[PDB]
Amino acid sequence: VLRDNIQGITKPAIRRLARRGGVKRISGLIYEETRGVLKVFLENVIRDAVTYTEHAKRKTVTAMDVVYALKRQGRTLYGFGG
Amino acid sequence: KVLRDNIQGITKPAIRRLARRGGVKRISGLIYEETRGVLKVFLENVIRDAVTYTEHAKRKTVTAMDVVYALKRQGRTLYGFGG
Amino acid sequence: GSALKRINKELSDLARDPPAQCSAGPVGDDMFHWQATIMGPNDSPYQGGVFFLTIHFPTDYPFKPPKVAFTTRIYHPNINSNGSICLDILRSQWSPALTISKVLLSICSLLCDPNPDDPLVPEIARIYKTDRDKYNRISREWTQKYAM
Amino acid sequence: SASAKTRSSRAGLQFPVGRVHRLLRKGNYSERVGAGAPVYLAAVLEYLTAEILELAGNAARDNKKTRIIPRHLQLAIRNDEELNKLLGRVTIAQGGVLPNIQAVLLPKKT
Amino acid sequence: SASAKTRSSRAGLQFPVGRVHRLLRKGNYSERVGAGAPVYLAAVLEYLTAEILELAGNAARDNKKTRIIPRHLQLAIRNDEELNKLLGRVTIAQGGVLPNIQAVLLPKK
Amino acid sequence: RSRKESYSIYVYKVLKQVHPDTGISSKAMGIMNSFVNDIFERIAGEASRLAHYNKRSTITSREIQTAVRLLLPGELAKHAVSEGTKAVTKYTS
Amino acid sequence: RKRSRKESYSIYVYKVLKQVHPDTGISSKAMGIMNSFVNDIFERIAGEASRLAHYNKRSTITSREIQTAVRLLLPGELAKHAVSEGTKAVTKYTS
Amino acid sequence: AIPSLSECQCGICMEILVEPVTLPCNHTLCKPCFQSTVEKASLCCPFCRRRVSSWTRYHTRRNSLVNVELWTIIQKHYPRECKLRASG
Amino acid sequence: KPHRYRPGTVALREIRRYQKSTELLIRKLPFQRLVREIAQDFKTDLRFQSSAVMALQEACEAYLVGLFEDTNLCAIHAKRVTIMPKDIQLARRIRGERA
Amino acid sequence: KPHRYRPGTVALREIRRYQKSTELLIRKLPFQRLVREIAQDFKTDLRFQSSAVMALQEACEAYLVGLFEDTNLCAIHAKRVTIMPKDIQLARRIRGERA
DNA sequence: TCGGATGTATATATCTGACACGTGCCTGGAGACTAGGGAGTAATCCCCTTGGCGGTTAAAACGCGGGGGACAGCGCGTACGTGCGTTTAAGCGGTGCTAGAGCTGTCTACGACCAATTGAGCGGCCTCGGCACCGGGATTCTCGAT
DNA sequence: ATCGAGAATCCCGGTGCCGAGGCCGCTCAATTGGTCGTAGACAGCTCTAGCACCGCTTAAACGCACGTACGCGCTGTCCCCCGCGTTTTAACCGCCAAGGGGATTACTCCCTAGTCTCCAGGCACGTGTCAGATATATACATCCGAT
Ligand SMILES: [Zn+2]
Ligand SMILES: [Zn+2]
Repeated sequence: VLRDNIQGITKPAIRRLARRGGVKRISGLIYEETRGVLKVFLENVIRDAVTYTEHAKRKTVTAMDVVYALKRQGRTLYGFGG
Repeated sequence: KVLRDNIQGITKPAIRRLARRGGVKRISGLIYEETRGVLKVFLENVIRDAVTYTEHAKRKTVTAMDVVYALKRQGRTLYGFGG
Repeated sequence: GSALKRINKELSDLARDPPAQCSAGPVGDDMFHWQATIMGPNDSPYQGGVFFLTIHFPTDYPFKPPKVAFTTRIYHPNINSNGSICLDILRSQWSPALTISKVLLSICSLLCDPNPDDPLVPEIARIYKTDRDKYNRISREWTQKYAM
Repeated sequence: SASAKTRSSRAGLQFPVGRVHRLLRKGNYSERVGAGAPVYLAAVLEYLTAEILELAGNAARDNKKTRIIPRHLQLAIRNDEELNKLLGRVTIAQGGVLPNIQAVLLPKKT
Repeated sequence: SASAKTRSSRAGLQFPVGRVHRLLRKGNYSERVGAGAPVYLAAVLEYLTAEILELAGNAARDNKKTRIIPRHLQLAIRNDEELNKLLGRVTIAQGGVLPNIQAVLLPKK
Repeated sequence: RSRKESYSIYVYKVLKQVHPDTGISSKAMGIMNSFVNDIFERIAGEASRLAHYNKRSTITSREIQTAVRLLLPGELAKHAVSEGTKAVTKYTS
Repeated sequence: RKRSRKESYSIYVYKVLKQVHPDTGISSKAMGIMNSFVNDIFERIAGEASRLAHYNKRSTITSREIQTAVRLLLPGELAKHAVSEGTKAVTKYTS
Repeated sequence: AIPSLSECQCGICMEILVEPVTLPCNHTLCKPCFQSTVEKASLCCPFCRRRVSSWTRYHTRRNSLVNVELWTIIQKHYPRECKLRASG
Repeated sequence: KPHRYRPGTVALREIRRYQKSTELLIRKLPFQRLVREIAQDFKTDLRFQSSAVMALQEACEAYLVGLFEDTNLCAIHAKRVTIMPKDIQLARRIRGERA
Repeated sequence: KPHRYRPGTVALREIRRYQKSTELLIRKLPFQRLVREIAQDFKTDLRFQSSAVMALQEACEAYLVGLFEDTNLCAIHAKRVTIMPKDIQLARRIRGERA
């Protein structure tokens, strides 16, 4: 049972992804908020992928169902077949 | 038929009620000019799509159905005008 | 689960409250299959006619409505070949709080004033709509021949 | 359902499952259409319409009006926290906007 | 042109025509599909691909690399303003970001 | 002339079924008709895409269930699929 | 058994790239990027054409349907250039 | 004013109120009946036939479906029936 | 001694009165003329109908109200009440509607 | 004398280096652990592969890059150089997914 | 704290146009029969995905000194809200024209659809060179002292 | 303004590698050629409403006057992220194993498209009846200057 490992997206990792965005200084408590928004987007896309998988009697989810999940979500992705 | 002077026809108090319905209470004077440009771009895009549909449809009378299609395609779908 | 308690309560209620001009109960040891004996209303083309009904209680009772079929063949616009009834509470408007008393009141009010709008046998409903009184004699004679 | 009557009545719904089936066939969505899909679709549409009408009727009763108007529908859609999500990007004609005021914009307490 | 060859050759194209024609046939778009529809659509994709590939190749040559990488594609998409509008929603695999810092972001002496 | 197709009577019928007293207006009826059409188009297009995904060619009830699971939010989709299951069960029996 | 045959636009986009750049290589990642891009654009244009045809109760997606679709989905410069290219292609095919 | 067991029986399965739910029409029904009703019935009130689905979806997230106050009251005053009905 | 209202109170009354109502705000004839201007710019000798321009004006109303609400938020973010142009361009940039 | 760089300059160096590169910025194993966590919360005993995990990871990075662009724009509009949470939820609200 | 002035809400006629209801009908929906081909199901096999160590190790985590900066506060001139007299045209009704949307009989050529087949297109193999990795050298800011 | 030591960064030479591209064999999808039901252009007729005017009334916009709330420029503060050094830890590559369900193929069966015939449900149309906008006439919460 895996629980409460959201710290995998950690302080330096989120800092670096922010620095990619052009920020210099970031307040020390935005980390929880960005982890929360990352979460909610993640279970949204995972809902879409897993139900796409459910439709096919498939025990595994592949990149194909999730790329169509992104397709419907309005975040069309390239580089994994379509 | 010659006709001109479009955008300044809209009245500053019209933008005033639009902002009021938006809910903002204190309005700068510079807002009114750029709101006109915003209407410029929005209207030109929407009716460009509408006239494209009409000219495709062998018809030169732009109906409400076509503009509803244009808004739906742009993702700003409007209701109460069929479809 | 609670279906056994519901059936016990229903049989107790019918013991305390026998329906007017009708009756019902278990056909035997089984609780899902029950028998009902009703008498045709006086204000109907079936004055004094006696009819039998077999009722199957489903697993999800009372939430799923039980299925009822008239044992005796009845020639009625709301009665089909196998004796089923085209009544709203039977399949669509079924309410668990409704007991056998209220549904029996509904069926007696339906039989007393037949409705050909939503029938099961088309020809008899159509002849009832065209002339209710020849239908009255024929239904009276039929409920005389098999209910006596 | 052994009743060989109208399919909408056979399914016990109000929306025309026959018309829905026809629209599925002539919509050019797929070569074949299952017989159970129109019933499911009509049920979903009827549920959505019924709940919209219920909430709009509640709004009208709040407004003490016995006739549903687009303002009632706008209030019903925006008041609900997930019908908004379903139709937030959408616009309702002649419906206006939900009555809201920013806290800071309120006058100074004097 | 009247000819008995592949449709792409007779039309002077590179993208397949019969394949696009079949995709229109079995893609659930219309009961009946016109003959000029596949060649027209193939030409449209032909122009799009030609332009994107030539811009990506120019960008790669600027980066002294003669083999195209997805970063070059992302730069090709975003450096142009019109095509960026055309492909605003899409995300490029291994694309990175356009190098840009806002003017006020830069520090002052 | 021509015979126009609309859902006016059905919306009025379900309204009277759910509200026996409150009336309707022409503009509200138009809004309801177009909203039903829009939801129909969304669900049916999603189902068509799902059928195309599995190389299938038939739109059955399961594809509609999947499409309504994708489109509507959580418990709205739950209620919709429950209603669809009840409707298809009543249709079968 | 035999592996099911798959489809890609690899060879054709390679031909186009060589025609426009006779000394430029392409990696597999960007190659799949181009395959996905062409599939997405094809789906967009075909869907718009089908939607327009249904919106005009027309049973045939003729060349004019895709003409309108590309005129719409493409901004000005690309729209006119693609229209010109497509008209050239169709007139060459019919001539 | 504590009602007796008969007033504390639900209106469907004749059993006690467990995790009672209060409807806007002030109608109360024991929780399993409500579960097997709202998803497996006509979505209407089992007493006045009113469509209470909107209330259900409104209150599902905040867990305000169950009436906490009367549940606490009956647990304080009639705990043994609740323990007996815990296993159905 | 005229009853000169303080700046803002009648503004809020006016907010409420146009916010509880749904009547159209942009004047009919000038908007119709402007729409015809841009249409005949795009295509000469083009004819409209009333319902089409009605829908156009409703869409314009909705767009303007949404944009002005977003302007409200982004302006009140800066601890200001006076909406500047910078609010308008920032709001249009976050939505990404100007490409 | 020990040498310490002025804060902000190395910030710009990091920004330029990362805007120049394209490698993954989130560790794949923690990300797939989170993905499997939501998966098991959604359906027990579900299976993935490396390609799908990469797809979700890159979609996450693209979405967060866009969100951080928007929040940097909001913060700089707010006469600040530090992004605050209020910027984060405001940028989310303007984008049109939470409201 | 405070009493008029203001707008807002409430009570009642009335008259109005919109909504609900009855009718004709007629075309779309419904029931029956058929065929077949698409979908469900059994069998298999093998690709890869989970799982597991195990060594290495770049990177996460923590402490800490500190300096840039968000935040608190003051004033001040300014553009903006508010009110009024004025002007302007927006809206309402009423007329007239006709140009174009829309419906109708129809002929025809664009294309649905099937047998033959073959070569373009794809799966697998093989080869070398564009580029990754590394070490070293020269070039570009940078920050403390003026 | 300046220069100098110090890191930080682009560049050159070298070496290796694995995957990008070319070549070969083979299967099946595109091409040819023919037939035939049919969407659709198409000329023609009907009739609806959109344009344009025209007069008029009156509500809304304009320009101005005026008092001022605050946007903002500036100042002062302490506080909270940053850089860097030091320590630990799980990431990361490499390897091997089992099996499991993804994928593929062969067999069968029954659901549904297609046609045909039949019928009533819903829409166009007309018309009765009332919900509420409008208009007038009352009473009260509230604003702000005054206390
Ligand atoms: Zn109970
Ligand atoms: Zn009730």
